[PDB]
Amino acid sequence: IDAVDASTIKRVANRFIYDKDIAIAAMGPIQRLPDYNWFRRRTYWNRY
Amino acid sequence: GGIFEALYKVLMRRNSVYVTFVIAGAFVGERAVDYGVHKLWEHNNVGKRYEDISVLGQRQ
Amino acid sequence: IQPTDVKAAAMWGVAAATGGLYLIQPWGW
Repeated sequence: IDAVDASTIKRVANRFIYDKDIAIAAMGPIQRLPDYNWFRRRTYWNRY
Repeated sequence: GGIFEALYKVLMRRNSVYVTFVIAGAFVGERAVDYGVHKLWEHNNVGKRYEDISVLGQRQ
Repeated sequence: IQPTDVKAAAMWGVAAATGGLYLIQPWGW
């Protein structure tokens, strides 16, 4: 556990999170929840 | 298909390198197309340029 | 912080070599 430092976090985050596909399931009054292209685009930051 | 992961491997996980590639790639492409228009032109018109005038130097 | 430093530097060397890319124009390379 303590062999996981700040550099280990970024390397596993780039393997699993950064610019990857997602899966969504929603239920209820969900007409104001954003759509799939809104969510897929925000898996990366076009600013850094 | 292995060039497609390898070209994304190196350059754009970043957003300032990317702006290098679209500005500096706008140049090698603009010179690759200005070169080909300037050689298809002087191949359709042989004997019609200004330096192909037989009496150029001599008016007197 | 320190990422935003260098990430200020990478595209600060884009302007330099993007306005060094619209006016003086060594064009064979």
